Amino acid sequence: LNDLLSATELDKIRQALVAIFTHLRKIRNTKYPIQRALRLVEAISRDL
Amino acid sequence: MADPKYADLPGIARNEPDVYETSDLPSTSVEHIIVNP
Amino acid sequence: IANQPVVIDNGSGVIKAGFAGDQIPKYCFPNYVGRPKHVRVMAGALEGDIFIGPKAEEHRGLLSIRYPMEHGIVKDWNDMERIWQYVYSKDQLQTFSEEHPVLLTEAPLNPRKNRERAAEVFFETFNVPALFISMQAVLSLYATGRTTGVVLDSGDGVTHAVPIYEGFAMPHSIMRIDIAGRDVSRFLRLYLRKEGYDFHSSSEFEIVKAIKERACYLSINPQKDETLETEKAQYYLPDGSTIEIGPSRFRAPELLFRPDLIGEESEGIHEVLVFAIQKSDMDLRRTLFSNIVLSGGSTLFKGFGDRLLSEVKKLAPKDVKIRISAPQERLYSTWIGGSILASLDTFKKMWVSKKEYEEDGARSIHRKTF
Amino acid sequence: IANQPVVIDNGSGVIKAGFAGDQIPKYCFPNYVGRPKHVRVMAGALEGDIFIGPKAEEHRGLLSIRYPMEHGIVKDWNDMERIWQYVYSKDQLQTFSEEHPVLLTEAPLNPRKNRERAAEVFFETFNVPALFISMQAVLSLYATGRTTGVVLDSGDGVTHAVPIYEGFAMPHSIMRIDIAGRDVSRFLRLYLRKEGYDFHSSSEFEIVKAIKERACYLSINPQKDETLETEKAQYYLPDGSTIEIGPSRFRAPELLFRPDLIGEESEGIHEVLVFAIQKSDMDLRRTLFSNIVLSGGSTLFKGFGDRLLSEVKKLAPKDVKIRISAPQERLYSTWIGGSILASLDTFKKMWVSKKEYEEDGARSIHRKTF
Ligand SMILES: Nc1ncnc2c1ncn2[C@@H]1O[C@H](COP(=O)(O)OP(=O)(O)O)[C@@H](O)[C@H]1O
Ligand SMILES: Nc1ncnc2c1ncn2[C@@H]1O[C@H](COP(=O)(O)OP(=O)(O)O)[C@@H](O)[C@H]1O
Repeated sequence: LNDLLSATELDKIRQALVAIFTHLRKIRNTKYPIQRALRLVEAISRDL
Repeated sequence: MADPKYADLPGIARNEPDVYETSDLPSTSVEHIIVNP
Repeated sequence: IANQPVVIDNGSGVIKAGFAGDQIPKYCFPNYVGRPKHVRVMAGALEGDIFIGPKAEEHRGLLSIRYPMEHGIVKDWNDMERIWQYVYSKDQLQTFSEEHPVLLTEAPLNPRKNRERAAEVFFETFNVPALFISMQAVLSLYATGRTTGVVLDSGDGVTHAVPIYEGFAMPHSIMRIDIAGRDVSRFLRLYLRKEGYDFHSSSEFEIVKAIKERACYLSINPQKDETLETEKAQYYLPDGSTIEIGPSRFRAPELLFRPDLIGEESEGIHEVLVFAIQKSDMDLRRTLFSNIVLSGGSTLFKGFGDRLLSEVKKLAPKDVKIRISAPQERLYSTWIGGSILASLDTFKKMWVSKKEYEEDGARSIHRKTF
Repeated sequence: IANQPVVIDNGSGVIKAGFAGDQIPKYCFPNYVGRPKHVRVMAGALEGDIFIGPKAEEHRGLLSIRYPMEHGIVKDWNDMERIWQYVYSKDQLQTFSEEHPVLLTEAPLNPRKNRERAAEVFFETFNVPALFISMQAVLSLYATGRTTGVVLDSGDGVTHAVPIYEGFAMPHSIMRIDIAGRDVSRFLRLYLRKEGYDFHSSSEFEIVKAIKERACYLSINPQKDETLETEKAQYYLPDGSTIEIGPSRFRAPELLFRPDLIGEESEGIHEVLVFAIQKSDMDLRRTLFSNIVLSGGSTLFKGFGDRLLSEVKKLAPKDVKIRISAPQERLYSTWIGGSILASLDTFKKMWVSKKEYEEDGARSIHRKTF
């Protein structure tokens, strides 16, 4: 998330989001609430 | 503690032990050579 | 409410009660029924026609005694109503049937109809915010602080042993004998006329209870004490007379170990408990040899423990160390364990709304107790 | 780039593990999960319901054991993940998983689906950097440091014979038998009911397994040894009970060479073993005469290799000197051999990165199989 905290341009921002998504792959290993996950989805939407 | 609690009601194992008990009492060697000649 | 739910030591012989956090069941009294034996005519006498308290067990010759509990199970629900009214007396509570949750006790292997009947009264007569009933065995280990162990209660309703592995009960391994000290008193009455003693009254029965709890004791040697030349000590009767004793002072409690003498087919409390042990795992019994818990008022006897130990010695396995506890309060401890349970915020499943009972009934409680 | 790998010597009965370059497997715990039989309504006891190891062996009573793996083919793959998660326990690892190379074990004559699903676990649920597992017999040879050899493992119910020439196995001369101590103990249970005894519980059966491992050996001439009378030196249970023996001490382990007597079209370890030897080179058998690798812990028997020498004389060649290698860390031999391999800079060529799995996965499994 520090990448978006220090996000500068489209390429860096976009690729940072890509790395973010790859880290988001941990759901199969966490089991976190679907609704809270959706909260995070739109949270990232607001952040973006 | 429950000392005054014991003073109130009479169900206490007075002058008696609370515990009873049944007392005490006193490689793989290798080289299995089938020397066939 | 932010205060103490009603803790009731639903006692077989003697029922007690109090509240959460407290260590004194403030009110203790036997499970009898006190109505009168005669009719007052004189203007200015005592009235009520239904008595509890000391006045009831004062004028025994004037008050008809009717014990309403049978094998730990009452069938005189009207008397239970009146009993709970006495529980609600100004001498006791001055409260309502809605201000606190109700905790009562039980014994297993009973008809669910009892639980039905019970809750029916508890909610048709009362408007209890939360009702719960369970086994004192859990409460017993709570009093001992343990987790596992086998507890045998000896009340005047039913004597039953429960093996316990951290609360994970084994319903296929619990034993329950329906004997009481009441029968031993009756048996004593048999010894009375054997020795020529004319006693048949209900008032006399309580005197025999005093004899039981005082003049009787336990003879450790089974048949060696059976052949002892008695001396027939004499007990000075409270009214002012005196009567001999004889060897019967220890003979009668042996019927609890030889029920076949009266005709009841069983195997003796000791062997019955051993059979309960036999209805379990193999090496977990080894723990139970150390885990021996005593309970019930019908355990207070001079010679009780060591004799029972000898019984166990005959029932002992091949060279296994055995530890036997003996709590002081073999009855009160259960009430205190109930006070501990009532002092829990994790009583969530146990507190049940009255509306829920209206919706389902005792079955809803059966799901919780099962 | 990698970290210190961990060799996981998967014994068919007991899995073992430990970091690279070491001499003793760090962990040694079996392959089964228990779940409690009895439940409770009591508040304050244990939790978990899934235990492996001293927790399970501790309270065997309710935890009903179930072996998830059968001949490598496990059916509780999800539970194996939980098992490996237990390998990542606080008492076990406290390390990470997606940042370290590892090493498990692999026996031959298996469906590829197992390896496929294994890669799915370690590279879908995990993100292990690089990992490659191969044939266990080579690890035993690493422990020997001897080019050619006839490895014969001994799992719980799994056995296989493999000849290897300087790091080269014989795919057309490698055999396998689907049994070891598993049905031997089951057959002992058969003997138990043959003389009236049942040990139907899972834990009870493992106790029987321990008894087998505790008192069993090999006889000389089975039908001729049957002519005597077994005095049956009774052992006494942890429960404290009589334990007879019967021919079990010598007859029951020889079931391996009598599969027809147990119902299986098979011949014998040594039989099919020497047959594959006959399928090998006319010259390499000479080398294998001294190169007889014994492995697997099921092999613990009095005169084990000696009766095997008798089997050698049964399958005698045309008078050529033979020699057997019988070490004492046969189970550990594979773990230590992996540790040797794990202590090699040659794993660079012997590995498969996770990136390779990302690229192909299944194709990397098929193509880069060995
Ligand atoms: N001091 C005593 N000695 C022997 N027995 C006793 C004593 N006090 C009470 N009891 C026995 O306890 C029984 C009363 O049942 P109890 O143990 O009170 O069960 P509960 O508390 O569940 O009513 C009676 O049979 C009586 O004989
Ligand atoms: N005293 C003994 N006699 C025979 N076998 C034994 C003895 N003690 C342990 N074992 C065996 O050790 C073996 C270890 O098997 P396992 O770990 O499954 O081997 P592998 O690593 O070949 O799969 C088990 O099969 C068990 O039966």
